[PDB]
Amino acid sequence: GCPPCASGCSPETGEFCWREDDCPPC
Repeated sequence: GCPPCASGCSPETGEFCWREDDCPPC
Protein backbone atom coordinates (compact mmCIF):
# COMPACT_ATOMS: atom_id res chain seq x y z
CA GLY A 1 0.00 0.00 0.00
CA CYS A 2 0.93 3.66 -0.24
CA PRO A 3 2.83 5.36 2.63
CA PRO A 4 1.17 8.42 4.26
CA CYS A 5 2.17 11.75 2.68
CA ALA A 6 4.63 9.81 0.53
CA SER A 7 2.87 7.63 -2.07
CA GLY A 8 6.12 6.82 -3.86
CA CYS A 9 7.38 10.40 -3.66
CA SER A 10 10.48 11.60 -1.82
CA PRO A 11 9.10 13.46 1.25
CA GLU A 12 11.11 15.71 3.59
CA THR A 13 12.40 17.70 0.61
CA GLY A 14 9.19 19.56 -0.19
CA GLU A 15 7.21 16.61 -1.50
CA PHE A 16 3.81 16.10 0.10
CA CYS A 17 2.18 14.24 -2.79
CA TRP A 18 -0.12 11.93 -0.85
CA ARG A 19 -2.35 9.29 -2.40
CA GLU A 20 -6.11 9.60 -2.12
CA ASP A 21 -8.59 6.94 -1.04
CA ASP A 22 -6.19 4.33 0.36
CA CYS A 23 -3.97 6.95 1.95
CA PRO A 24 -4.77 9.64 4.56
CA PRO A 25 -4.61 13.23 3.19
CA CYS A 26 -1.44 15.15 3.99
